[PDB]
Amino acid sequence: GSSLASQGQNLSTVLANLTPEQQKNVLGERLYNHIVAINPAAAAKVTGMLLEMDNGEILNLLDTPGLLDAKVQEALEVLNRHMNV
Repeated sequence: GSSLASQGQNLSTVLANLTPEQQKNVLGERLYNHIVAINPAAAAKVTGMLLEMDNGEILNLLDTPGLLDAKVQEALEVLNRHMNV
């Protein structure tokens, strides 16, 4: 009756469950910066879109060459001329 399970600080272990949520956020912030100074007219696309079909997959390995390469090219190739998905 008045003897339920002994739970401590469940909420504390709830924040630790936000790894892919926070990471995604940081990635973008740190992303736009890599390209902002390099390819300003793409960062917005690279950061927002980032997770694209092709250029996206690679993104999994946020690198200086690949990323900055498949980011600026793809961003400049498609540009804001986006519409569908």
